[PDB]
Amino acid sequence: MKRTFQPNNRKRSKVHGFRSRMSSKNGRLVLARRRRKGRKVLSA
Amino acid sequence: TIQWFPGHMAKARREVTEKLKLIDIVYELVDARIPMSSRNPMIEDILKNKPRIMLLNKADKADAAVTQQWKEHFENQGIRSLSINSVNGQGLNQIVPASKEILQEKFDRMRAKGVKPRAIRALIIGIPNVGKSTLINRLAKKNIAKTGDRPGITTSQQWVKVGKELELLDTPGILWPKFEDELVGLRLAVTGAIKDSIINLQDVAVFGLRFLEEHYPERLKERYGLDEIPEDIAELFDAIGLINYDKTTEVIIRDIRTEKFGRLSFE
Amino acid sequence: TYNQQEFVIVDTAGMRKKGKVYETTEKYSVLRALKAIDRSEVVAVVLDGEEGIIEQDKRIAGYAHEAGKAVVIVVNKWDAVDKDESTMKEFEENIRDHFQFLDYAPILFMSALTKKRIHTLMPAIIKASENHSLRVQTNVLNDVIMDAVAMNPTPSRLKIYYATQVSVKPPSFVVFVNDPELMHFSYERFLENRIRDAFGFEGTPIKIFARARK
Amino acid sequence: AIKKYKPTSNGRRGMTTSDFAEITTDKPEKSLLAPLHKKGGRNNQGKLTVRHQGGGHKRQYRVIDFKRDKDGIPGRVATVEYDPNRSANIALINYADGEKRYILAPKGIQVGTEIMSGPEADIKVGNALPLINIPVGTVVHNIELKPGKGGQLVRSAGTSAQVLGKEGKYVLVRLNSGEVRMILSACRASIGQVGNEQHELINIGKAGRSRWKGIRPTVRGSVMNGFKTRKKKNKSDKFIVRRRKN
RNA sequence: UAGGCCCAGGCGACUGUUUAGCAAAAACACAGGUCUCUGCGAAGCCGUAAGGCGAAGUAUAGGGGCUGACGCCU
RNA sequence: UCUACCCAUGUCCAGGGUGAAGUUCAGGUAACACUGAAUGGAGGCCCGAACCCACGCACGUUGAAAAGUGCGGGGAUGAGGU
Ligand SMILES: Nc1nc2c(ncn2[C@@H]2O[C@H](COP(=O)(O)OP(=O)(O)NP(=O)(O)O)[C@@H](O)[C@H]2O)c(=O)[nH]1
Repeated sequence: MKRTFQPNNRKRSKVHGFRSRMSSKNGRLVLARRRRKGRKVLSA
Repeated sequence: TIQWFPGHMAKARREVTEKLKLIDIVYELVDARIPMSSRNPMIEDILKNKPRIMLLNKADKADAAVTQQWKEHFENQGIRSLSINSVNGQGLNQIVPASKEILQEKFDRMRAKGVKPRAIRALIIGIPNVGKSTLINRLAKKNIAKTGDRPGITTSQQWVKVGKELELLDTPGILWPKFEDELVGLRLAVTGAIKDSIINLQDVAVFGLRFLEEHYPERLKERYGLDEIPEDIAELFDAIGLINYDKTTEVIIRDIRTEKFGRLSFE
Repeated sequence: TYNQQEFVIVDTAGMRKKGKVYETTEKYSVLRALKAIDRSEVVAVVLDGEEGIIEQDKRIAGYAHEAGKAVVIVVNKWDAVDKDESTMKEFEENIRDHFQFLDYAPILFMSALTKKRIHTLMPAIIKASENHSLRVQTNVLNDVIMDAVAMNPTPSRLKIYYATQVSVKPPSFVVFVNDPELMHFSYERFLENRIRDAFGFEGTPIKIFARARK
Repeated sequence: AIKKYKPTSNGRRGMTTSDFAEITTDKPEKSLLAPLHKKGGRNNQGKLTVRHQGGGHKRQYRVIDFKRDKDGIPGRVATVEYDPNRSANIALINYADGEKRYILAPKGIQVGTEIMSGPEADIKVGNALPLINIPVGTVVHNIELKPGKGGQLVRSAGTSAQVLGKEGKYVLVRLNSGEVRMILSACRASIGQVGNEQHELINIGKAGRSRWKGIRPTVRGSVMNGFKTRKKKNKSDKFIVRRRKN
């Protein structure tokens, strides 16, 4: 049976990428929160 | 011989007895081709102190003269009788007035007692494979009951409210637990009303052939593309063809119930 | 006096919605109008024929029904809308669809401006006068009860033991049962229809009370 | 006219098809073509607004000419072709000037006929004239509403209108649906009744043919567990003479 | 490695679609029939609005209901 | 990125059957519609592999597997699968 995760590099960058986050306001808020916590990796 | 008597037949008697009080009038369906043998003394013993009318359904398949004579015999016997065709309403219009005339005594007594007239409660009873449900469907114009071309279709009694005028009770067919006269059993098996997988079809075919030879020799002569009246049965059986040695018995009984022959009656 | 019979007639200045009646104590008259119903025993509800059935009309008819008084639904001003065949049934059927809670009330049509069929109002009134005050025999009433429950043996199981009448107006009836909790509003309404069909009981509400095994 | 298939299968019982007896070519003209993609009843937000739509064979738009306005320059009908977008057939015209166009095909057009549109054009099938010039009693189609636009009314398959009166600065016309209304007298219209008149007798005959045409199944609202809607102060009500009470 | 066959009754005209993971059916859809609204910035819908679908289509054409092949009764 | 529906572009379906329209000769005729003969290759047509489903039975149920396996079964040029 097909499991729910079928990896693909293009869609991952198009949806959870840095520029997609920076395009809208809520993505910028997400980036700000992740910077505040101090996570080593942010966006995707 | 013929013994068919399942448990739902036994339960039907008890249910009818337990719901006897509500009944106002009874319709007793009787086949026209065999008016005397189709009566059920077992259910008649339970049924007393109740007015009733004899109905002759499937009247298109029987000879008119013998049916009318039997109608006279029932009439002067001391009971009302009528001839009806269920599939196409022939005498269905003249039963509501008869019921009204019969029950008028209690109706006027109740009216003078100080209540509004109410609906007539009727119970339909008879042997299986007779128009016990087709008649109800025609009367109600609704096609509410289940009908089939084999005995034993319905299994439980049911109330049907035809307008504000009639309350009909239906009932599965009932047969007496043990037969006594083999000729009556043979006639019943010929007309249907039996599962046909419990009986011997060869004897039924023999009875049919001998009755035909005795009564309608011309109809036996025309038959189906053959003209002979020998002493045995194997002459007619092998008309149109290893061929079925005696399975053609079914053929003999197949057409007759569908009136491939002309109208006839056994009385 | 009408047909060698005396009568009393009262007007009530109309009734409007409770929410928008925030007047300067001029709505104090509505209390007077409500009082007349208590002293009256036949209620005539009037609807306009030019206008359709308004929601407030159903509410007003509720007060009369809850007071246990005979009701005769009346419509006026047919001179406005068309008088034709099957225009009789357009509002005759529509009223039944909307005014379900009262079905015993007879329906009368008359226009006061042109004085059409005005004299037919009283024939309705006198008939309704009797039914609001009527008693049925105790023997007969009981005999009808178990006929209804026999054809509908779906009341553990609720048991019916007795039935009789208490009041003349409106006709109250009490049935002795093993427990009145088993009584269902669907079944209670069922008993009323059979009683309303056994006899006339036209143009008057009916109330049924239930008593325990005692 | 109408062809009936023989019942060689359960799905062909009663299916009927057209005859295509008025088609002279099978290839369109590259010049008068344009792309046309399919929408599924969605809109600029992507949400569904119209149900029972979507799917079907691909199509290409043909640029019809509902405005005419090419006065003088007599044209000759070159071919009559089938169009998938509408319910009628179209006709290609090689104008003597040189430019080719597409028009709706009125009933009775033969190849080689000479057509002409303008105030001086005569009364015959295929011509286009202002409503002022055409006389009473004629049957016209491709009615215009306001001068300068193109053929708003009565241009489906086998539909026609009629001219009744010539009241000043207007014209009384009766439409296909028994409507009677006035139209500005400076508008244009084309003579004749639209062809392919037997289009309404075609039996689809199968569940998949409607799928080909682009219609999706419809579910009854019961298992989904006479009020006039025309505006009551709408403009152009002063122009409606006789209502569509049918 | 390759079709078991023959009779009699219901139900649904047929091919298809459904409760991923208990119910594949007589349930849904379907071709046909019928009622109702709509004269074009149409009627209906999505959006606070701008802006769109219907459609670049015009009553033999589009929305919304009810039934459900085709032969003999309504 | 699983599943529901839609949009734009690609791609897949071993073999074998039945024989519609149309066309030609032609009893028939004055010629038909109807005989037959030849040609023709239509179908939400038939049997059946790849592919897609999931009707019956058995096993497994701290399983090889948090929906599988084995033997039978349905569709298989289309309202198809991907
Ligand atoms: N020719 C003819 N056939 C009739 C007549 N009445 C009933 N039938 C046939 O009888 C069959 C239905 O009989 P039915 O009334 O259901 O018999 P039943 O007594 O109800 N059997 P059960 O009680 O077990 O349901 C059908 O085949 C119907 O055609 C009639 O008057 N004439």
